[PDB]
Amino acid sequence: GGSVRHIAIPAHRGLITDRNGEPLAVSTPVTTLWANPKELMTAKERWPQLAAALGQDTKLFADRIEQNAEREFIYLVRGLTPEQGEGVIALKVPGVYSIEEFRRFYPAGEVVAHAVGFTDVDDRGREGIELAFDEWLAGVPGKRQVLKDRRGRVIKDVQVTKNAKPGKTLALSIDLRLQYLAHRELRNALLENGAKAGSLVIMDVKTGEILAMTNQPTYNPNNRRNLQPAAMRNRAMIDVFEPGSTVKPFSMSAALASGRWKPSDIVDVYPGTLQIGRYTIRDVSRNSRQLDLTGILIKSSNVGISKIAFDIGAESIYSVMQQVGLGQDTGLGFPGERVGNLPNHRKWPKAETATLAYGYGLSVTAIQLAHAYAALANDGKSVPLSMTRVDRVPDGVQVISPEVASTVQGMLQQVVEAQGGVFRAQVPGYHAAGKSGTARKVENAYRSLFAGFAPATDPRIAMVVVIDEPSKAGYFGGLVSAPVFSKVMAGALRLMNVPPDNLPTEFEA
Ligand SMILES: *C(=O)[C@@H](NC(=O)/C(=N\OC(C)(C)C(=O)O)c1csc(N)n1)[C@@H]1N=C(C(=O)O)C(=C)CS1
Repeated sequence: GGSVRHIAIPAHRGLITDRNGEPLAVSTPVTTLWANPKELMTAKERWPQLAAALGQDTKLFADRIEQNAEREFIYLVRGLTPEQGEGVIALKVPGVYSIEEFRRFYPAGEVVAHAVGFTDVDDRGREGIELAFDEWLAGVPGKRQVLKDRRGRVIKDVQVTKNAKPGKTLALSIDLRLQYLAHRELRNALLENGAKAGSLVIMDVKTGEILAMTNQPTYNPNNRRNLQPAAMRNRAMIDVFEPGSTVKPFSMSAALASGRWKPSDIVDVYPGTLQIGRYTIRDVSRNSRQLDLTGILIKSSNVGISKIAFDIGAESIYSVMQQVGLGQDTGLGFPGERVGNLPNHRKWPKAETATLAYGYGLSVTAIQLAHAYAALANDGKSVPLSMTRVDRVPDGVQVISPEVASTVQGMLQQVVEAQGGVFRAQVPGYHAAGKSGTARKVENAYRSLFAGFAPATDPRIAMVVVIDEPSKAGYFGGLVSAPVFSKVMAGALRLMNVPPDNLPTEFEA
């Protein structure tokens, strides 16, 4: 008797590690109890003890078997241990079977949840890297021939028709050591400032690798019960924000490349406002008259960068921001990753020219902002982004001339180190460079920004800190986000064994 059939052989999903082999997503065995209701219907006397062993009410269990009597497979319980999936088998109930199946476990939990994502109950990638690289990780199921009786019970294992092929190991660009550091410090900053959310991205300016990518709020992917959908957002890639003052270095790059501006050139920003018809550009610090181009960045003068933009024209500024990737497709293919928006016009009036120049009305992601600062730090050369470990670095694209990029770098080192600058971004033992931003959202709500890189002498790491809606008295990016940059950069440089470059001169010793 019986009918010849073919069942599948599940394939083992590939391991995801960090760049150094630390496990991030591992498919490990769990014991699962299943039943063939067609066989169970022949052993009704065994049902009550089976229900009791499974923690089910006898009536509800009997009803469930009756309501599935025409199926040949139902799950009884999933995710037990081999010891537990034997105490039920010890009842020797016909139609009850125990199997070992592989299910994802995430050893770092909430720390890398947004990057890694997760799989569904069938071990298929559903979010994050698990989805983006599902074909790589999934493998290919096998198949084997069986003989099944009239109730669907496998009577004979005949022969394997096709072997299963396991999925492939995938090493991410993430450095788990930096990820933990970034995760902890971003969390600390949210509580320090009573903020609603935040992101922090760390990039290797030489290889394009995303070394760390963390957000708050986050979630435990090992316990996705009653989860908030907002807690699962990889904000660094799928949320957009106005970068504000953090794009002024790119406006400055266009100014320097125009041949009309040098760093020691002077702009008059008195009295701290500039009327453009019915629109008024305003500075926070309004006790300045003449400022040089570095002072414009140190004071973060919207007036100053606006007058420069009028002189060189918006088109030159738009082109730099486009070339460094702001509002442009990263090409990475992360699920839900946003392109943002760099607004364009046929003709640029003064209002649109100024707002472009100081980052108002633009939409970027944290990844884009970090990649743009990586290109600035890398002497103007943009190495393509990667979420996976890069062994052979692809050729970069020269997006800012090396001379202009070097000059802007030095200016941003002064933003961090000069008198009146963003001193909380200073990294002990190293020269650091960057730019703060503070964006008013549409009571006033704010987004606090800092973007930078280090060491200034030979840049290695670019970093972006975004703090969404700090609720304490402090909200400027130089107060809220810069100290996070300092702590995380200091730890990252130490972990990567980068030599300290802030050493005394011969006369300052
Ligand atoms: C750069 O980001 C500048 N920011 C702004 O002009 C914006 N808002 O300014 C404040 C004072 C927060 C306002 O309430 O108007 C802005 C840009 S895009 C958007 N939606 N709002 C200057 N940046 C800093 C800094 O962090 O370095 C300052 C100290 C002065 S404002």
